[PDB]
Amino acid sequence: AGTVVLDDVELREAQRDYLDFLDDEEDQGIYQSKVRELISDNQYRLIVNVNDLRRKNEKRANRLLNNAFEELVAFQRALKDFVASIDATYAKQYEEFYVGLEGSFGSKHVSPRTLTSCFLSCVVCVEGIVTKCSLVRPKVVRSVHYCPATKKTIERRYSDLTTLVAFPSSSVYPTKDEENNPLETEYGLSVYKDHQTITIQEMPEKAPAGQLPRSVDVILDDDLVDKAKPGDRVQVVGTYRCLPGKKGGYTSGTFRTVLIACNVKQMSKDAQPSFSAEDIAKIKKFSKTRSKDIFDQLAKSLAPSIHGHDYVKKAILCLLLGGVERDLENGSHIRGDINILLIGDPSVAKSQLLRYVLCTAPRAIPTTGRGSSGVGLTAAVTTDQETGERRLEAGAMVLADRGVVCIDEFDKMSDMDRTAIHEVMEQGRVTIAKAGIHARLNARCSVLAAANPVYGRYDQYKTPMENIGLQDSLLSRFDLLFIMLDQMDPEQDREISDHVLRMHRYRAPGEQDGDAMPLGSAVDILATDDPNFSQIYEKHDNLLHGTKKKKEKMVSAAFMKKYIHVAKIIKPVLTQESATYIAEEYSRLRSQDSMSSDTARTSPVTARTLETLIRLATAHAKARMSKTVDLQDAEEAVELVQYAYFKKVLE
Amino acid sequence: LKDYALEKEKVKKFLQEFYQDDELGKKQFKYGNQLVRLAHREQVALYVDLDDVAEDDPELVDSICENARRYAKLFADAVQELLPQYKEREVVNKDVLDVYIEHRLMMEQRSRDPGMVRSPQNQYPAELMRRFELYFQGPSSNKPRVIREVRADSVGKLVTVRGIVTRVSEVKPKMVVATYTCDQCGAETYQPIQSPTFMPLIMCPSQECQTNRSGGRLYLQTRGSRFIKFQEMKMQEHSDQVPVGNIPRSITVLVEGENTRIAQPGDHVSVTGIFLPILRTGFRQVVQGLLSETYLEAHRIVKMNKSEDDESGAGELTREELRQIAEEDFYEKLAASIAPEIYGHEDVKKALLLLLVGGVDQSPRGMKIRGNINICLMGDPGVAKSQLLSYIDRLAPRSQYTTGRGSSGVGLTAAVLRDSVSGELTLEGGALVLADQGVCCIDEFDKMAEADRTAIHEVMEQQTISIAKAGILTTLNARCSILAAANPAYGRYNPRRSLEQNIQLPAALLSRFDLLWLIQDRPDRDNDLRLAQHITYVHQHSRQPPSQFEPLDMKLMRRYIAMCREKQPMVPESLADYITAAYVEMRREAWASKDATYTSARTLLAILRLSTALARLRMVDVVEKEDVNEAIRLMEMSKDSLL
DNA sequence: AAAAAAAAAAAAAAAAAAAAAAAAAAAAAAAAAAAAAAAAAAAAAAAAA
DNA sequence: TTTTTTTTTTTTTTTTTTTTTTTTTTTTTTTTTTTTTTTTTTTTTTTTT
Ligand SMILES: Nc1ncnc2c1ncn2[C@@H]1O[C@H](COP(=O)(O)OP(=O)(O)OP(=O)(O)O)[C@@H](O)[C@H]1O
Ligand SMILES: Nc1ncnc2c1ncn2[C@@H]1O[C@H](COP(=O)(O)OP(=O)(O)OP(=O)(O)O)[C@@H](O)[C@H]1O
Ligand SMILES: [Mg+2]
Ligand SMILES: [Mg+2]
Ligand SMILES: [Zn+2]
Repeated sequence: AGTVVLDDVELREAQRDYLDFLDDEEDQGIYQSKVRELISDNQYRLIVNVNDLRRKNEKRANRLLNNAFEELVAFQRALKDFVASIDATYAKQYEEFYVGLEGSFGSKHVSPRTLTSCFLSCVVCVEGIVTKCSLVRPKVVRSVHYCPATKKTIERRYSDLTTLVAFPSSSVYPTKDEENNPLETEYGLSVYKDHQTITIQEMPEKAPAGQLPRSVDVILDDDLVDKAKPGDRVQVVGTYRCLPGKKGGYTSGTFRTVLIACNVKQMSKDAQPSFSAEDIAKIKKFSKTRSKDIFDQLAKSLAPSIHGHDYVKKAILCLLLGGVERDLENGSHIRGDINILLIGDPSVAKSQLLRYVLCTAPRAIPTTGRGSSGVGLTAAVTTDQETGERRLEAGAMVLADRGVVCIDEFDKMSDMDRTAIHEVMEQGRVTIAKAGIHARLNARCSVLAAANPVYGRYDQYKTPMENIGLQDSLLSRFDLLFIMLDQMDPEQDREISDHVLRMHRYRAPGEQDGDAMPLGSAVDILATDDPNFSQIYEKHDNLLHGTKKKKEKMVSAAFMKKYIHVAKIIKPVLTQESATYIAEEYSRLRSQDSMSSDTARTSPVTARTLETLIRLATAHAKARMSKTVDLQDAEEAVELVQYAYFKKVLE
Repeated sequence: LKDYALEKEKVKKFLQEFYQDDELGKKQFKYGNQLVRLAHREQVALYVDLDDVAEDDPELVDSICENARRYAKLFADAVQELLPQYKEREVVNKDVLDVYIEHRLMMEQRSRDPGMVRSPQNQYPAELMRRFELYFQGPSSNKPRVIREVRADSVGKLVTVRGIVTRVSEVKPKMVVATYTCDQCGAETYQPIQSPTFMPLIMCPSQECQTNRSGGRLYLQTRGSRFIKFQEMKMQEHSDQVPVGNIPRSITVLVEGENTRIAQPGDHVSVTGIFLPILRTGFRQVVQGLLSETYLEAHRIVKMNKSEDDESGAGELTREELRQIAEEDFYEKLAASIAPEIYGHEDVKKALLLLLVGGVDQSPRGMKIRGNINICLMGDPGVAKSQLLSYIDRLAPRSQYTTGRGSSGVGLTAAVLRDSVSGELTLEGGALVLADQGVCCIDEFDKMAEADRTAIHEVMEQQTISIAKAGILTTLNARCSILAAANPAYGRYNPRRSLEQNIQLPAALLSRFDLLWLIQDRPDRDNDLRLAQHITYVHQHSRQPPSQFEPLDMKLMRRYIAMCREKQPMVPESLADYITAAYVEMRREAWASKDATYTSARTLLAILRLSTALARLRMVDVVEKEDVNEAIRLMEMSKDSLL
């Protein structure tokens, strides 16, 4: 039976509502702009915030979240109409324009555990971690055939009956003419869309402790396919649906369910920030107005809750900004990443600096001394066990590519692990091979490590070599080494205890009202949106209980994030005055007679020390947004290296 | 949409009257000559450069690159129709398949009945009687694609990708047309094979067995059938074209015919071919729809950028390269061109060039002495050991780079792994096998597993790998020269301890190395300032500071080294006493001192193969005394840092 | 001219074969998946001056 | 920091069950339609005094 719907009142109302929501030109044209923008950069999926739809038309919003395919096909018809109105040529260039969904899903925000059968055919938001991706396969959507006998060319379309009943006539691939003349397929004239299945598991830190994990199968269709890789924490929005079984004759009543993605997104910490023109204006104002002391303003504003360690904070800012990688014509490579090691007495807030960089930096990976063991730290090679083939698995330092590995308790890490990270800490790559596969994975990361000295506490009366239990090969590739020392000076105690007690009295405005306790318990998280994939920004923090009062402000965390993102892209070029100063500075550093007696070397001075002078000067110039590495930048680099590389041995 | 008779006339016209001045400026018909050559069965592969097609019909090149399988068939049709009129003699029947083609053609003529219209099935399939095979060379106006980004939108299109070959099956016969004979009739039955599997036919369809309504069971046979050399490889994304947090993606390349036996695992290649699907029917498919696997049907496979090929057969070059090779400072110029961004280490670079060139292998009365030079850079932290090793890896034609323990165990040796074409257990080599006749750069040699150090013993001297474990019982074949990098015993040379107590290598392994170089960096104002100026210039301009001689491009270095490689020189008798005296003197001073490494007959053999390499760099056929002098001098400079 | 006849000749009903149409219609076997457990090689951390 | 036993732990498989999928498959009645009879109701050529 083949009928057509002459009049579907519901479809008419739905399409009219969706086109009305999209036209948007009277209401500050946000989706008008979004559609012109997807036309511009040659996409065909429009990501629609359901909060905007809920504002403009709440009845559509409920219908769409609750009847996902009917409403989504209506909304994609409306979107194709809108694109054709804006541009008919682009609209005809694509057969289908898809709508992805975004925003706040009230009870439709689930995990693979709470995604139950009361959600079939509803739009849901599921968060989890990718356990297995499949290969990206093409699925034929339109097959073209040529008969050499009769010179005829035919074409046969295949509808997406992934979650609908498929009758066997729907999937017959034509091989013969009606006269039983052999057909031959035109592969370049046929249309294939690519297809991928992933499995999303409940995140290990969100699942109930001690229970086995729950997963959901997810279907990804064209332009959504390579969006996730195993081990990614993603958010998938799609329709939850029951897959058809194979034509049987007996059914057990059981259906495989699946999520048909309409949008996939990563952790929003690692995404390109949105930059309003006012933000770029503010950044330019900041950089131009304060240029000499902008670096110190950013540095002392780094971890405000940590008092002191101003040189450590300058170095950590340099790590957050980085040098510039050299890519020579013959393929030779020089790293622009800064590696920092903190060795110190117990409880001097070095685990806190590691954690701050974890919170702030994009693509920061945590690890502890024995939580990662070789293969878990760099890559791994396993066998697929279902295809028999070698498979590469990214470890911590590959996942931290263009990011930071924050290794804590670095000293308690085994010796083989540190040997393993030697090659990453200098070449920014992991060379891995079993016999069937060999690879050279990119791990362009900066390492921020915290260690404790031998004997637990630093001994003021012993050489830093005898007190840091690491060898010159490992130390030398840590381009800044800071001995964070617990001196029990009473005025220093005044300062620190005041700051600490002042941080233990602050209540967050509004949220806290006098006696509140923060915790929520395993439901309150899914009650509201995740602040990990969620979508006016000042420059300085207003005065508060964090600081008493003075004539020097505190850069806002959000503004600092935007500023550092902008400045990290800069590639300041070393000038000749800087080059001469750095060269002579390094030559002076190497010669020990310049440095006093009773002063030992924390780490050796090698050509790596020269490279790090260059890297630190470049990062400083990035902070000023200079585009040139001037003499002030070189001086700041040299003074940081001078502070770090020498320690006074007492007696 | 378009008419393929007209397209066939277009491609015929291209093949017949395209000309170029390639033959020394003489105007040749580029493809008519090849039609002659493969009409006389002196050639199998016809590589149709699409740049040539684009000179006079870019719309045709667009059509080709958009369907690319219709047009491969069209080009094969057109050349098959053009061959009879390019045949100027009678083929000598060099093959056994040729006899079958000739007998089939002669029988068809014999029972011709030219005016009688025979059934469409009563004919020879085209593929059964071709003997040639036609391939495209992608237009250069097509920018190469990245393996990750070759997706469903490019199915059926001609694309060019480049990556490392990770895995190649063995060449094995793929059935193209299955031939059957009957037990009743005397006709042959042909079954062209397109799928990865086929059901063999049972009953014959010939005219006689239909007239007689006889049983007519047919029998599949290899003798009349058409096979093609088939080979499946896996190719992998290059490192500098992978997204940030990702691992490289593979693609299956199906290589058949004359493109087989080009790529070996470890090769950097550029593959031109059609991205094509394999129906993937059969599974308990979760999803309804015609899902399929993908592969690149290889048309042109080109090794490149470290494993460049054609230059080897193109040793003839400009008069320039004649004049530089003739020059006396050629050895110094080649040594200086090794990693020009690294400052200093002039003698280290000379030794590295010797390792690249290598000595001559001897095979006297069944007792093999290998000409490989093995070098260990035993150095302080941050003296550019890893940079030199990484450079040598990027330079040498068959080079694998290995750091501490990512490539340990079977990552150096072989392993047995399942295949797919036959489903049995194939043996896959690791770094020492992937570098079988090249260099294996072992970084962090001192932090290497003891099992791997033992394997390196047996590789370095016997140039094999003996495995007698459970799944594997083989002697692999590992003719590589080992370039090792290590730190002294405690990460830095300690002058208060003895030389071997710093090296921390046993005498046996220390003797495995023809040149073991100590690299200490004592500070000093002048040299540190010069090193800093070099390094800061490299940072400033992404190049080394200019010097008197421009360093050779890595292509020229490869060509010069390769041209040196086939220059086996002989040690003359007139040098026997000089070499023996040098060895004896070296041997005596080894135990006269109290700070000397183990010395043995291997020290003589090191002198001898180093001097052979030096003679080879001068393109001479006998070793002179200056080569032995340079070998001696490099052997002292290896430990000069101790002073 | 009408009066018996004595046929057509139309209808209803029957037969009466054809020749086409219509109507009935689960259980047995297999394979794949996912899970286990087991021989082997391989990679860790306790031993001592 | 050279040697050395538990420990896994990734890889080979094998089992192995449970579940979903796969594979197999004419005969027999009924009915309409056509072409025949057959009793009965006319009706159209026969003749007389
Ligand atoms: N200078 C400081 N400013 C603010 N807080 C501090 C400071 N020093 C220590 N603290 C407090 O001490 C507590 C412990 O700090 P943390 O855990 O970072 O110590 P640590 O240096 O990592 O110790 P260990 O080396 O033993 O791991 C933190 O809560 C931190 O707030
Ligand atoms: N002589 C030199 N010329 C140029 N660059 C140098 C030189 N020595 C060191 N460098 C620079 O120092 C950096 C460190 O070099 P590299 O990693 O090769 O040291 P290494 O010898 O491997 O040390 P280790 O023994 O610790 O592995 C490189 O980026 C290199 O460019
Ligand atoms: Mg801590
Ligand atoms: Mg190194
Ligand atoms: Zn027959």
